[PDB]
Amino acid sequence: TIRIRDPNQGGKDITEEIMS
Amino acid sequence: MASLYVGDLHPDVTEAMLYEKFSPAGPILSIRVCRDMITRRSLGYAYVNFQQPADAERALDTMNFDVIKGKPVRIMWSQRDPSLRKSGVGNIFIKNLDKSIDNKALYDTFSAFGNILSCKVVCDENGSKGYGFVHFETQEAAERAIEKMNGMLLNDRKVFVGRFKSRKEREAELG
RNA sequence: AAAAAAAAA
Repeated sequence: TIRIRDPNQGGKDITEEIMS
Repeated sequence: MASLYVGDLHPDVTEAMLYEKFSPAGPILSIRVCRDMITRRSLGYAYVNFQQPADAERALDTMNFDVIKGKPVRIMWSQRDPSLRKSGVGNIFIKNLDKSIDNKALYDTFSAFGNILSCKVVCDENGSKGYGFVHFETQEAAERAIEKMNGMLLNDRKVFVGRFKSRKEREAELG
């Protein structure tokens, strides 16, 4: 559900990386 | 170990309502809503004791933040000693949470870092006030959570994540 | 801006 984006990677969605 | 604390209860939540809610997880030993001694006003929390520890775990895993009388319950394993709640060791604060984020969503995301003792998005009449707390069992889990999630965009809104600070401690540092 | 919690048996 919650979508995680990284501002220092141009706002790339990293939701799957964070979960593992 | 089969006793749950069930808090953030509406004042009018009864023992019967709690049995109806928790009963499907398995057979119940006893349920007590804690009350003021003389006025009997609910203290806003209860103990729910299952016969089987596996059943208590299922309920905690499965029924946390479910709504009773319009308010989401917050379930923990019972821990009557408040020293960890008081020390805040492992407890984190999150701010600028988009209003689309609820308790369950916050829990699911942060639990990637470690086992959570308790978490909460704060709400009022209008819903999420856009901040909350997550108390990890270990302080290493809290530290990873902060390092990883601070300054990240959560559903398109940038969050602050940092160690929780009590009101006194925070008003000290702000002056 | 924003900084929780728990008084059993």
